[PDB]
Amino acid sequence: FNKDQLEEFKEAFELFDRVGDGKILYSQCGDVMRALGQNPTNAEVLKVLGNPKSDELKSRRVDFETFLPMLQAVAKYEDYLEGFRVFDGNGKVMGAELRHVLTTLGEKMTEEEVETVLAGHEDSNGCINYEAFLKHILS
Amino acid sequence: WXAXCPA
Amino acid sequence: ETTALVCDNGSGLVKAGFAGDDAPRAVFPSIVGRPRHQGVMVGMGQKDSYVGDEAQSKRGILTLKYPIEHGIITNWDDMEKIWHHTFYNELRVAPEEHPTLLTEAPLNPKANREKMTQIMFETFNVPAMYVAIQAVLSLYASGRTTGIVLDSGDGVTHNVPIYEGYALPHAIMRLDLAGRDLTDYLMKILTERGYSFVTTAEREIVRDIKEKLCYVALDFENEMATAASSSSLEKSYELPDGQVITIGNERFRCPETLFQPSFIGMESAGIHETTYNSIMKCDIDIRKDLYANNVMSGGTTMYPGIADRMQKEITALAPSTMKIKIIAPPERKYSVWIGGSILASLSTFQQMWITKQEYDEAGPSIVHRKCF
Amino acid sequence: ELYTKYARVWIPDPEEVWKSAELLKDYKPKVLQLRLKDLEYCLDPLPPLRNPDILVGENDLTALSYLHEPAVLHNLKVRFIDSKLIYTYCGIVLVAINPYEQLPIYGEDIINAYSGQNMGDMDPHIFAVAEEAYKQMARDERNQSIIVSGESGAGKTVSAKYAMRYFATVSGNVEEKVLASNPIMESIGNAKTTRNDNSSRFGKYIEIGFDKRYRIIGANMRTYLLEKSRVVFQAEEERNYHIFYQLCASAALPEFKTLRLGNANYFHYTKQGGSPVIDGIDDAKEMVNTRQACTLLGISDSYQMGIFRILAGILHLGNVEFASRDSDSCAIPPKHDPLTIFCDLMGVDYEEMAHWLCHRKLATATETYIKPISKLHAINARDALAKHIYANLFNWIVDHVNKALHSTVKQHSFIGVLDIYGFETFEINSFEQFCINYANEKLQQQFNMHVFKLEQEEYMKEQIPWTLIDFYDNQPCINLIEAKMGVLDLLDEECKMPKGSDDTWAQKLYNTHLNKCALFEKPRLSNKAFIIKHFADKVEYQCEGFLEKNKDTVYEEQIKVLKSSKKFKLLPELFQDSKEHKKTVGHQFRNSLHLLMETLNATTPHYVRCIKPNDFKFPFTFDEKRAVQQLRACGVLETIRISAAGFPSRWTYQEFFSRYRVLRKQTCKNVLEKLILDKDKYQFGKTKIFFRAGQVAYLEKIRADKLRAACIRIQKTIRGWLMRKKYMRMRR
Ligand SMILES: Nc1ncnc2c1ncn2[C@@H]1O[C@H](COP(=O)(O)OP(=O)(O)O)[C@@H](O)[C@H]1O
Ligand SMILES: Nc1ncnc2c1ncn2[C@@H]1O[C@H](COP(=O)(O)OP(=O)(O)O)[C@@H](O)[C@H]1O
Ligand SMILES: [Mg+2]
Ligand SMILES: [Mg+2]
Repeated sequence: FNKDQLEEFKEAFELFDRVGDGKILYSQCGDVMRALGQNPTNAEVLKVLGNPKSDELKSRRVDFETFLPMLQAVAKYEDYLEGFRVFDGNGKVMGAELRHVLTTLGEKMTEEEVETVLAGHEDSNGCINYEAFLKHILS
Repeated sequence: WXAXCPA
Repeated sequence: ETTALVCDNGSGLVKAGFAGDDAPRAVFPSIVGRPRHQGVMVGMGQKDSYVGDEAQSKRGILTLKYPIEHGIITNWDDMEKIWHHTFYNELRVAPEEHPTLLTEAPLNPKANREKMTQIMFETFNVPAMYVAIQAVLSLYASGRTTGIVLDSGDGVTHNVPIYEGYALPHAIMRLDLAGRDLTDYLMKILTERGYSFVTTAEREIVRDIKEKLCYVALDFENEMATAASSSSLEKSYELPDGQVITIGNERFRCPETLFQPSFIGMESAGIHETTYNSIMKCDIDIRKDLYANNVMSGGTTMYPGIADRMQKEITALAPSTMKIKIIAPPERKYSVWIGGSILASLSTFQQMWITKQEYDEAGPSIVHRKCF
Repeated sequence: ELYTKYARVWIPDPEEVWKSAELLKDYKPKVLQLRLKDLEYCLDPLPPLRNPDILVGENDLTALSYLHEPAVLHNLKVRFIDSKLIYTYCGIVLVAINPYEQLPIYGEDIINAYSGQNMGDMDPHIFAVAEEAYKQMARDERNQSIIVSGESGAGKTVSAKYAMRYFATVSGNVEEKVLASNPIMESIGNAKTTRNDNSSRFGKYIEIGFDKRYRIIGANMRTYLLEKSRVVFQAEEERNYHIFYQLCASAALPEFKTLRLGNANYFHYTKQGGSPVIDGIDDAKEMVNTRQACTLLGISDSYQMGIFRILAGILHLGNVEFASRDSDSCAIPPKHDPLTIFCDLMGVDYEEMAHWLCHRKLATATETYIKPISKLHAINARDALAKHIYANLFNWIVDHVNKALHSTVKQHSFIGVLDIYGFETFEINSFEQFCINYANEKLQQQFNMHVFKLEQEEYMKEQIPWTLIDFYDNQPCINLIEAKMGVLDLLDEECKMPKGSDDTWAQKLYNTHLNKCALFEKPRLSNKAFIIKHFADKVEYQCEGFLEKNKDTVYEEQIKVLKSSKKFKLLPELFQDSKEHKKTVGHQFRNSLHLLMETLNATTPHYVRCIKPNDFKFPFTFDEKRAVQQLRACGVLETIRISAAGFPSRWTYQEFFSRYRVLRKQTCKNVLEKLILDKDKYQFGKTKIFFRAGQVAYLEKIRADKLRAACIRIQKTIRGWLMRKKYMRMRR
């Protein structure tokens, strides 16, 4: 990251600073990394965080300067397509099945998260065109 | 038999 | 399925039947008759020889020879008839198709065993054969594992001790007094009352007298004096022509010769003293178990009184503290065949038979090694 | 190998044959780490491995991906306790466990649902086998037989009762008559034993017959393998057959009094057991059921009193006593009152019986002889006569009963339904159990040869070489028991041998077999006893009983004496229709078993197995040691093991490909060749893919790993853009 990038990222980070000390929590680190355009797995986020324990995740504090190497470490379509094609072969996915797998497999989400992400992407049958959903979620 | 008796 | 024959060649009878039967199916005298007279009529029947009860039907016209004398087969070509008659006429059964068991005296010359075996395979092609000591089979019939067997048939008298199923082959006695030689003495003294019985067919008339009327003296000098004193013993017999003949002290006097072979001119002592002298050869520990288990066997022991005479006289030899016991079922004439029927049925016995293939490989010596 | 942390394994427990463990750490090649709380556990000079839970409880126990005794015990435990589904399949064999509560399940709606529908299609219930039998009988004329085997009280009779109700409802008065027969048969042929009351001692066979259109004509009954020996002898706290107790407890009723009976503890055949009364059965009432069944089924009342007269005869016989008068000569005392009663009841002269009981006759073609006989032979003969009378009475009652069931129109074909005691163990074992486990050997031989045939045929339905199949050959033990110089043959020989005793018999056994056969063995702490390696188990038999139980011989004179009776028509009628008089119990049992097996071998079988979940009776609740014992006695566990070798999995290409494509015939074989390196683990059929044990579980493993990787990719992408939208909210 160059100085301009570091400035935009620092400004964004400070928007996530809820205490005024120029720092975020470890548990916010993943949210900030994803908010800045990265798409890390939860495992990758914890690894760059050092697989923190609950206690340090909730109370150990890091400033932007310490967060930055972690974001860098995190930073370093056809796979995305095949991953969605697992659950397809007419280009659709049941809404009930997608809801179940998204809330019970992988990096399980909440029903509210799934309702939020699925809004506008399902048709009248409750099927999602996954190439379009993927383009949307990659933007 | 063959000796001591007739059979 | 398939059931062994059991055949017992006495001197005076053949007993035959199937194993597992309760009693023999055919019995007839082991006698062969030939005609001795000029043929008068064409269209008369022709037969070269009559066997058993046929020869006893026509004995008046025949000469009667026994092939067996003192348990030895004295000529073979007659005996091979007696067996031919037995299997084909009496039992009506193929000898090629059944195991067969044959029964013999304990000491007789061992060629007799060799030829008796030889004929079964070589003439009859019997599948399987065995030979067994009569005094053994008398125990199987009596239902015992330990005893001394006294056996007297038509032609041979013998003793064998057997203790808990072991025989004592050093301990074994044989006498050549038998029912035949009682009959030959019975003729010779019957002559003294002036009845004369000369010829071979006529001898069986005497044999019927011996079977029907003899009995054994309990005390010989007292019964002799009682017969001298009165008619009270005296009893009389019809003859096939209708003559009646009347017999006194004599009718007991023949059974006495079994106990005093001096009468016939034998050296050896009576069946009592030979029985005791057999017991003496056994180890002293055995002897109490023999003294109870005296088994009578064979037809010559059928005379009334013989059990009581045996007990009373062997008692006087034995040490007084023993108990003497004498075991005489009225079966006993059969018992050697009954015992052989019991033996032939056992599954353990099936593992020993002289088999045709083994005979062919070994030759007729095989009997002496395998059989006993 | 596969093991991980939070894999699971079974380990033994002293009060539960297997218990669950979670694997806590995973290892490559001597101690395992388990949680239960927590224990370490040794490897020894590997544990059971456990099905992924979606599979567990599936209707057919060979659907399971891992097959073993813990899995099959678990599946039966959950299916019975949780779901109340008693009926369960292994292979073709149905397995049934008495629920011991009534259920909806038998209703007519279920009958109609099962009818016409295939074996896989429906869940198991006995109607599913019965309908399979019926449809096979239609598919070609060959007779179908149905075989139900299990320990005493397990539910065989009731299982057959419903199996008949199926035919009477679908095809179909036959049902009423057959169901009304049972209180007669159970009365004459069932007995009470220390393992339980109301144990059937005989094998019972029902044929149901049909016309050319498979409407239902009528029924025939046969019986086999009667335990004659129970009549004269009883082990501690056993009983002789029920009807004797029913009669004795009835003895006060104004019908019976002429029979002059005593109390039930007075008769030597009742007295030996030391157990007059069964808990909670008032047998005096209980016979009134049997008499109702007789009257409905058409035994005239004039015959019925004759039956009780004969059984009273037998009991009065057993109480006859012999003096002994010299070592070789039994005698009957100057007057003996119960013999007088016996003669009053059956009308034969007192003195003719006193003579012929005491003495034996021996007759050649030319002369007749009469022998005294010892008190031992007197007793052996008396008891053999009692057994012969009982067995003829029984077979005459059976011959009457099947009259009413027969129909005049001739059947086109029949379905044969069989109720027979299963393989057995008792904590003393005796000639009765030796017979029962021999018959069970013969049955399971047929069972194996049929299952082998079925799988041979199922293979060449498709291209796969037969050669892979093998089966359990139990023929050497049958040859041990049955064939000449075998345990039964040496027992009948020592019966003949002039002094015979269980010491001298044991000595014969040892000399013949002790190291000549792998399946016969001696317990090293007793001469009296010998071990046989049956297909299930090694059982120790005591010779102490055998000879006295083994021996029958009926003196023909006593038969003649009974045959001469004019007092009532039944007694001569029984005897109508020798060498059989000589035959021992062991030989009569062998011959009867051969007749049974020639009846069965003619027909195509189908099988049920019925297993008793607890020793002492609680509704609907399950022990596990007993259930394992029972499943070993059925041989099911051996069938499982041998199925676990070979190819216990099938899948259709259609069900397989759609799920496995996550990764046409050659494309699916290319998928498999990618997913599994080794061809030996699978085989191809025309319609199905075969796999060895648990390879489908490994395929599930790699599938789930794919599905987690893909879902993690999706969830990562979602989190990334959604958190960008969270930051755009934070700006906004
Ligand atoms: N009731 C009888 N009393 C005395 N002797 C008899 C009687 N019946 C047959 N005998 C004789 O017994 C002999 C037959 O005995 P047996 O044991 O049959 O001889 P084998 O068995 O060697 O032929 C013959 O001399 C016969 O006459
Ligand atoms: N399938 C079943 N459903 C309900 N109850 C049963 C079932 N099987 C058996 N029982 C109960 O258990 C008892 C014992 O079984 P039963 O079949 O009579 O003895 P056995 O197994 O010796 O033939 C039955 O009388 C009945 O009370
Ligand atoms: Mg003789
Ligand atoms: Mg029952």
